[PDB]
Amino acid sequence: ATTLKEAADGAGRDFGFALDPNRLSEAQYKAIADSEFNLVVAENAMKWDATEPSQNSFSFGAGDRVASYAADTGKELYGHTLVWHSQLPDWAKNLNGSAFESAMVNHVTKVADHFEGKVASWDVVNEAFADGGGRRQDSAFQQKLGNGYIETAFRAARAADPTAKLCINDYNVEGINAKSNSLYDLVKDFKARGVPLDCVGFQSHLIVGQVPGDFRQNLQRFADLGVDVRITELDIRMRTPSDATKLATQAADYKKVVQACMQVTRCQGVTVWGITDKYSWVPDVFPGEGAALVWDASYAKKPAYAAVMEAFGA
Ligand SMILES: O[C@@H]1[C@@H](O)[C@H](S[C@@H]2CO[C@@H](S[C@@H]3CO[C@@H](S[C@@H]4CO[C@@H](S[C@@H]5CO[C@@H](O)[C@H](O)[C@H]5O)[C@H](O)[C@H]4O)[C@H](O)[C@H]3O)[C@H](O)[C@H]2O)OC[C@H]1O
Repeated sequence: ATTLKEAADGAGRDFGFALDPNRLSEAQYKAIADSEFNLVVAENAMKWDATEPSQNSFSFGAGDRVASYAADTGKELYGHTLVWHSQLPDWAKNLNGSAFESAMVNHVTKVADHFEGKVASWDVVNEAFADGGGRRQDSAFQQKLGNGYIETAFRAARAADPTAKLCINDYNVEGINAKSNSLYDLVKDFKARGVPLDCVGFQSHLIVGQVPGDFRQNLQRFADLGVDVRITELDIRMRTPSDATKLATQAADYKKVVQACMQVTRCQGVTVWGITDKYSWVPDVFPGEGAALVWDASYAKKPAYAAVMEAFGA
């Protein structure tokens, strides 16, 4: 393998990235996008704010640009995300009861129908659970609709798109803990009752030096419920600026995560949350943290690059 794309291809797995379609006009970004990945997800372009800015009025230009990019370069297209408490427009937050449920169902239906036959898998529901266990405590969906909204979203997604793989996605669920246990209970329940659900995403927003040692075991127990598993938003952030020690640890951490996936037969692959540190979400949310991705801010391969290639068995 001369690229991460080749390494993942050879491993029979996906290696993806989070795309900002506006950055496609930056040729270096596009070069790496084109050559290093076999899967793409919209970083923002297919979220509710980006697709339904007013009630039942849709803005698919940006999402279409992502879908077209995937089709033009022969990459799998992963959909993110139909139902999520964040990046939810004020008009939706202002609705209540059945009016709110209807806006959710309509959102799921229209977006899934629009991308049907293009998007292969959806994050139907994103970040439904709470650190420490149970349901998320600051969600419009949880508050207005209660426990049943997850099942409602999945069934609506399947009604719109009979064949797309329908995933639930979350973070801080990589290890076995109260959060991943709650997620596990739901997945088992849905499979038991025949609720449409095909996959589970593990965001893997990790901190350098802190990869859960039970990650493989956790992925395996989910896979054994009869669903596929995927690492969906991998980045491994550090205190900036980087140095040799931090970059070495980060490389080892990337290797650990990719190996965990390689060790689980139903782990579809790994998607990193961006290409270059230049554009990563991390520094804006975590002051003084960053350098979380595989390429630095000048597009140089970091040691993480070799680690990923090695982990895919290249
Ligand atoms: O106006 C919009 C504008 O909002 C966007 S900016 C956009 C914001 O969304 C991000 S994607 C981002 C990916 O991470 C997930 S999970 C995230 C993780 O961090 C937690 S703290 C957590 C605690 O425990 C630690 O050990 C663990 O490692 C930590 O991660 C945080 O609370 C949680 O939210 C996140 O939810 C999600 O927002 C995009 O990349 C940005 O671009 O741009 C478009 C504009 O129109």
